[PDB]
Amino acid sequence: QVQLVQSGAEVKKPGASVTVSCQVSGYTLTSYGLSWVRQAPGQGLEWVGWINTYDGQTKYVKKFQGRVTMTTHTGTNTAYMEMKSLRSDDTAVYYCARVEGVRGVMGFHYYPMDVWGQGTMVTVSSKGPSVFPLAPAALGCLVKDYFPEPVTVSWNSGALTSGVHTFPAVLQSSGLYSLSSVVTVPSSSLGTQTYICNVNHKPSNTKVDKKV
Amino acid sequence: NGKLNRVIEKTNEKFHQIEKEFSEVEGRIQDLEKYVEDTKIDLWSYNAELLVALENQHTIDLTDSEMNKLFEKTRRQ
Amino acid sequence: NGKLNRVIEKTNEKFHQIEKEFSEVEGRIQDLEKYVEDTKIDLWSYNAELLVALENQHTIDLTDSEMNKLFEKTRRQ
Amino acid sequence: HAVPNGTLVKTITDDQIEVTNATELVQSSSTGKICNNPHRILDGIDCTLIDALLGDPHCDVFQNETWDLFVERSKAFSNCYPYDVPDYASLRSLVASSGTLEFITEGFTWTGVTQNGGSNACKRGPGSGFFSRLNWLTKSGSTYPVLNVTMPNNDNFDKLYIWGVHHPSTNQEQTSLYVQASGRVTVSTRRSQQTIIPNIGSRPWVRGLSSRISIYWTIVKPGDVLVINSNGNLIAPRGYFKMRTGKSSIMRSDAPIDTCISECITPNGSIPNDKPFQNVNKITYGACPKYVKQNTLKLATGMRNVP
Amino acid sequence: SVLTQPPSVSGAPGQRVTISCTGSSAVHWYQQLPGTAPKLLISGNSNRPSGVPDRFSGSKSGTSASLAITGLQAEDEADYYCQSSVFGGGTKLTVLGRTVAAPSVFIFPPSDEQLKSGTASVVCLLNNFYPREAKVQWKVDNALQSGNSQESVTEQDSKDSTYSLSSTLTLSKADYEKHKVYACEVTHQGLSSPVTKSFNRG
Ligand SMILES: *[C@@H]1O[C@H](CO)[C@@H](O[C@@H]2O[C@H](CO)[C@@H](O[C@@H]3O[C@H](CO[C@H]4O[C@H](CO[C@H]5O[C@H](CO)[C@@H](O)[C@H](O)[C@@H]5O[C@H]5O[C@H](CO)[C@@H](O)[C@H](O)[C@@H]5O)[C@@H](O)[C@H](O[C@H]5O[C@H](CO)[C@@H](O)[C@H](O)[C@@H]5O)[C@@H]4O)[C@@H](O)[C@H](O[C@H]4O[C@H](CO)[C@@H](O)[C@H](O)[C@@H]4O)[C@@H]3O)[C@H](O)[C@H]2NC(C)=O)[C@H](O)[C@H]1NC(C)=O
Ligand SMILES: *[C@@H]1O[C@H](CO)[C@@H](O[C@@H]2O[C@H](CO)[C@@H](O[C@@H]3O[C@H](CO[C@H]4O[C@H](CO)[C@@H](O)[C@H](O)[C@@H]4O)[C@@H](O)[C@H](O[C@H]4O[C@H](CO)[C@@H](O)[C@H](O)[C@@H]4O)[C@@H]3O)[C@H](O)[C@H]2NC(C)=O)[C@H](O)[C@H]1NC(C)=O
Ligand SMILES: *[C@@H]1O[C@H](CO)[C@@H](O[C@@H]2O[C@H](CO)[C@@H](O)[C@H](O)[C@H]2NC(C)=O)[C@H](O)[C@H]1NC(C)=O
Ligand SMILES: *[C@@H]1O[C@H](CO)[C@@H](O)[C@H](O)[C@H]1NC(C)=O
Ligand SMILES: *[C@@H]1O[C@H](CO)[C@@H](O)[C@H](O)[C@H]1NC(C)=O
Repeated sequence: QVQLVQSGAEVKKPGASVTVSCQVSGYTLTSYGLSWVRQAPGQGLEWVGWINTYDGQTKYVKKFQGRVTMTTHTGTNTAYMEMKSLRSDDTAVYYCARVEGVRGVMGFHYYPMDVWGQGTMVTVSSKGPSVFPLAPAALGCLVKDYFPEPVTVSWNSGALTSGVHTFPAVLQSSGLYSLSSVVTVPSSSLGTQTYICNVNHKPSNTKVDKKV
Repeated sequence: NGKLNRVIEKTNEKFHQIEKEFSEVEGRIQDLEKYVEDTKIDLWSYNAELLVALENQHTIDLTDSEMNKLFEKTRRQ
Repeated sequence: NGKLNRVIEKTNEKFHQIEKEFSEVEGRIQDLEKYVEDTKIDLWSYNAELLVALENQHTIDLTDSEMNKLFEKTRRQ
Repeated sequence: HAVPNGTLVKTITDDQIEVTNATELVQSSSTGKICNNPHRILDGIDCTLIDALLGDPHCDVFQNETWDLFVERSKAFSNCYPYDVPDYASLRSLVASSGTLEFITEGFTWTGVTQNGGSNACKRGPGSGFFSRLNWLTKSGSTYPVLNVTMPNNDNFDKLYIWGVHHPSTNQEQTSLYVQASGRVTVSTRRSQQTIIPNIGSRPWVRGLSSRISIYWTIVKPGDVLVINSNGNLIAPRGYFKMRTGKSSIMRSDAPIDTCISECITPNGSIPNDKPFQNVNKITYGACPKYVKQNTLKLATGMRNVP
Repeated sequence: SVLTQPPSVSGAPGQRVTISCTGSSAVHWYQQLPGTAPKLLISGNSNRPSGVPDRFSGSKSGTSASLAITGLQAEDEADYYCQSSVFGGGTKLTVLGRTVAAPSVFIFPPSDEQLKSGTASVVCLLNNFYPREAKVQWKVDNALQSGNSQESVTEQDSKDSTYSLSSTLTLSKADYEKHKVYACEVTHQGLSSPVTKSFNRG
């Protein structure tokens, strides 16, 4: 079995530096080059760089030149990618992937990334999810302007499970996520009583409940 | 044309040679192999440099003489 | 000036090499090291000799042509 | 005649002089792939040359192979009994130069020992196995006779015999496999002999074992005789590898093999040999340009450029 | 070397799926299951790696590679990327249920706190509509609307097996107070006639 085990999730502050480690197992690290691929939450994969173990020559994207450094600790079969001068846009999952060619050629030109690590969620931001009501049938809660994606919305945590719809978050030119959760209500029940929606945002550590 | 055919007759055809990359450290024999390869590379680099310089010198001398001769003859005519 | 800058680009920088002086007699490996060093020395001595000869030849040819040209032009004037 | 833009070359008496047209003499770029013609390339996937030689299970596809250049990938690994080759480089070099893994099985008469010994670290199929080209002789019943066998070389080609000595980890294992407390192996010919005294000692844990195999080779010239005399710890050969002479060689490169025509193969791929000098790599195979340190050498192909 | 491919392919289990990446210059096909590391499934250009069922296949034309999935099911549905270094835009694979229904349209006016923010984003919802192909257009005083509506569609319901969409568009407060009426219509495949629901700020 060939396995790549990555570090734990990191929570940082803008302008700081983070170090993600990738521990290989089941093969010798110097036999394969190691590519690093990021994925902003819901933005598709983006190639970050490539470390050639056994000779240490690197190759990064121009977007990351200077602010990303990849090294290989051969003693522990570990590989480190450190990012300095973190920004808010760098919040993403990072994967280390195994590439074949180290000697003679740059591997990623001709070979795929056959084995991937589980990836670490490096989140450099914090933003509270602003909550707005949506009333006119149906009624909903609009969550707006929160950077890290994982956010859950319930209704009294035990009241509504049927008729509720959780639209996946959507981007914004400001780089902030927003979604909505609307539930149908009987026309009689809308004027008699209203419900309260609970929005939980672990990376921002924000738990806000709002009615209608 | 290529002009180097006369000096270097062809690309000589070598099949099996010594190791030129080593993983560990052996000692005497590895140092000897490294020294032999480095000596060969330095000598061939020097030979290439000198050959290019000589060919360039003779080519420019010849073309310069031809240009000057043709200029004189055309001017006289 | 020095004029050899073009042919020999610089003094290449060698740090660790084989042993070139031996106390006892070993056999195969010592003979190989002696042979390699002698081969390198002979080839570099020949290269130095030929390079000096070529540079001298071209320098004297050039200066002789310049002297003759200037003599002819001054005589014609 | 003159041209608008010109190329700067270097002569005996000039560092830089502009000329009308100038060509390059140093091939400094590679296609990145190894052309599979005309040289018979053998791509070694996950198999080193020695592993295919010994008969590592996941290398069984390489049996009886021949090549003009064995490309040995950097991803290669061993997945059999942990072995060790004293003078590994020499054995690899001569096997690669021979250019064939053609193995002829010979009839060896091992009397009083249990042949086809195997281990769980080298799993062939579902069960325990061993190198396909070696024979692990263990005690039969409760005795281990002093094996003394011979094979004459009556053919007119060299024979290559690959044998080995088994170093156990513990004295208990030594006496359980070979009743002698400390045996030895002696493989000899008319002109030379080679004797090994197996040692007993724990070694770094590799693939679940502390014991090792030491792999030795013996070349029997035509008209010569092989005599194997052992009293324990012998990994006998099963036959001989047909040695040869040719233009065969080996190369360590991760370049992918490609369908094309090229004569010069470097670890960076196949390169054209039109230019006389190359700067790609100093390891070459075939009719290759001579390696040089310079990355550019301009040859003037025109008159001095005076625009 | 930009890579392009046709996104958001929707299909029920058990038929053909084709994705086409047009490399402009070795393209390999990776699959990312939701909340899981991407997995290689097409090496080289048409080779399959170990553990990948032979349902997947690749085909290369002159400069366009195409990945075909046969007899797909739940685990075959994920996001798919083509790689050559540069990645593809991504194509999502979603299950489809076989049931037809009409959209139910609602319009929700912006909240007052949203108004004081200055980004008066207003939302129109279409609940339990089928199929996926249902374009939605906003009418701004009966005029064309574009460049500001973000649409988000819920995946297939567990039992209802239908779709629900929300389109939100935001505008500066300096220009929001200038229209005062907005409509959200659907060019539904099931329903040819668009449904108009307007609201006046009063
Ligand atoms: C054709 O293919 C060949 C084969 O791949 C290509 O050769 C490679 O080309 C690249 C790019 O030109 C070279 O990388 C450059 O290296 C310089 C300095 O390199 C020096 O060190 C090299 C590596 O040394 C490590 O590895 C060797 C072998 O493994 C080992 O013996 C050493 O001890 C050392 O080991 C250390 O690292 C290991 C891996 O992490 C650890 O395990 C270990 O513990 C040690 O920590 C060395 O190879 C190199 O050259 C030597 O060897 C060549 C023969 O290849 C020989 O000609 C030389 O004379 C030397 O003897 C040097 O000693 C590095 O500074 C460069 O960095 C540039 O770029 C970075 C960012 O990109 C910048 O930050 C830098 O400032 C700089 O601009 C670059 O990485 C590579 O060394 C070379 N060789 C190999 C084996 O890869 C060739 O390029 C191809 N050509 C074409 C046309 O395709
Ligand atoms: C002479 O001295 C040497 C060195 O001290 C001793 O060699 C050690 O011997 C012990 C047992 O005899 C070995 O222990 C075994 O190590 C195996 C390798 O473990 C490494 O790798 C795994 C991952 O594969 C790591 O998790 C682990 O931390 C190590 O890094 C283990 O796989 C073995 O486990 C088996 O046995 C244990 C016993 O409890 C079971 O629990 C397991 O389930 C499994 O069945 C075992 O732990 C050790 O590796 C040897 N070291 C070296 C360097 O070789 C000699 O034993 C000693 N001899 C004498 C006669 O004194
Ligand atoms: C300089 O000389 C080279 C060498 O012939 C010329 O390159 C060739 O040009 C012809 C044009 O008729 C092409 O058909 C060949 O394929 C070229 N060969 C190579 C190797 O490039 C080049 O055109 C000349 N340049 C000038 C300005 O005269
Ligand atoms: C050719 O000449 C132009 C100007 O006439 C110059 O800009 C250019 O660098 C020259 N070389 C090439 C290869 O175009
Ligand atoms: C290899 O070749 C020899 C003779 O050339 C033959 O006896 C043997 O059976 C062959 N082995 C395989 C696996 O083909």
